[PDB]
Amino acid sequence: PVKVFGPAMSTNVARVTLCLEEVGAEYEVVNIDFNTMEHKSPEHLARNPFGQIPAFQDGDLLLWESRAISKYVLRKYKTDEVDLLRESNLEEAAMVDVWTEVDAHTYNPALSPIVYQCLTNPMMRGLPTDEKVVAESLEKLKKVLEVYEARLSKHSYLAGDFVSFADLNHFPYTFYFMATPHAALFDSYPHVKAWWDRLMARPAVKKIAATMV
Amino acid sequence: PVKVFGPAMSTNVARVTLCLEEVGAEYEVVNIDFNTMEHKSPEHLARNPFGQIPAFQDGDLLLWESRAISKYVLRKYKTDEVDLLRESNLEEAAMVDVWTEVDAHTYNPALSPIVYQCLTNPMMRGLPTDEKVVAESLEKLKKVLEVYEARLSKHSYLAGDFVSFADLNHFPYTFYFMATPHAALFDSYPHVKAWWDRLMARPAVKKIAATMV
Ligand SMILES: N[C@@H](CCC(=O)N[C@@H](CS)C(=O)NCC(=O)O)C(=O)O
Ligand SMILES: N[C@@H](CCC(=O)N[C@@H](CS)C(=O)NCC(=O)O)C(=O)O
Repeated sequence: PVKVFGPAMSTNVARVTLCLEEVGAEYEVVNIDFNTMEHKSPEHLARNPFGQIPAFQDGDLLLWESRAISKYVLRKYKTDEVDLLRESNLEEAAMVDVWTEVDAHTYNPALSPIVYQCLTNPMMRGLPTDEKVVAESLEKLKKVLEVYEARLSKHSYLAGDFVSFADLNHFPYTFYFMATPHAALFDSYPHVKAWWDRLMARPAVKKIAATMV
Repeated sequence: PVKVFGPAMSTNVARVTLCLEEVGAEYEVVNIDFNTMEHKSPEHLARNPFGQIPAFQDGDLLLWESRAISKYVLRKYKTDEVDLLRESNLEEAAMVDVWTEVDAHTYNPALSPIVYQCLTNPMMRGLPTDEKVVAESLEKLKKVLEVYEARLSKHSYLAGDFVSFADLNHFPYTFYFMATPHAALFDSYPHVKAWWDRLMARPAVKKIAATMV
């Protein structure tokens, strides 16, 4: 098998987790304890020089950074009935690259603060939640989902009329947003709600969402 | 040719600019004025729905997000004497993916604040610079370049013993860091200084660094 280092709870781990469950590869999730500073430990720095989760072992190959790990997985285990990067078609490719990078640079940075603040703060590491920061991040996110509604009224998926890495990347952080009080926000954006429910009801996503409780 | 929308001054534009000058493709840089809010204008939203620079036109193909644009360019114009993504070798590939994503998630976020604050603030948009934020970002960056020195003592480039996209990604923001008072920081990190000067003295980089003044 291949080894994935981090808690399953973790969103950046779920990212990699899912990409394996979509490509029906055999894998083990070796946990890492944050309370024990296991991720700063010397065993882990031999995987990730920056001592963050997740990392990845394929025999004598050692990989960090959830999106580089995911590409690598998807390229390696490419069936004809599962090409979620579309490297054959150069233009389909570009439109997975573009919505992969909307998640990392536009969507996640507007959404991730509402989770952390409404959820990681109180549930983990029990500090309070900042009205100032949740309120701002919502407005920021409302005007971002205006573009998603537009795109997801023309296409069934961000990339085109097919599931891609770009769809999957949006799964882990969005899944935790769905447990905040503000999860009814997506109701107001029906074509995005539609695309959500389409993702939620894949077999692979149905599995991994087990591993997030 | 192909059209790249944004000021050449711009770092995310330089990213795309360079990738074309490395692959000897024919291109025009159509400018966009920030003072006139040209990037929020309706012509531009037809390129980038989020009304940020840069965007990209290859005939009837419209692309945003400097790193997705760059992949697309590099894949498209792939000679045998210029494969800066290494998609043939799956493992070389992964090690361009990993250091591409170190720039976006670890390096840039520690370095970009020292530029913006020491340079964009006073030079552009004339507000002051925050000691609190420059001081912190340096410490953050010193412990990041400790990993770069280690990696660049084993290999000549981040990826392996070859120039890659991962090397190029580090160019634009680092080039502006080189004009702050703190540019002598890299002196303390000789193998990184070495790798810098190796990049600085390519023909393509020698051109694009013209287009950043
Ligand atoms: N953005 C990176 C890293 C994600 C990340 O930093 N993970 C967190 C999980 S809570 C972590 O390890 N934080 C602890 C630390 O960075 O010290 C990726 O692509 O995986
Ligand atoms: N990170 C994105 C976008 C970079 C970006 O946001 N560019 C700036 C250049 S100053 C911009 O357009 N800022 C104005 C705005 O976003 O409103 C990429 O991969 O190109």
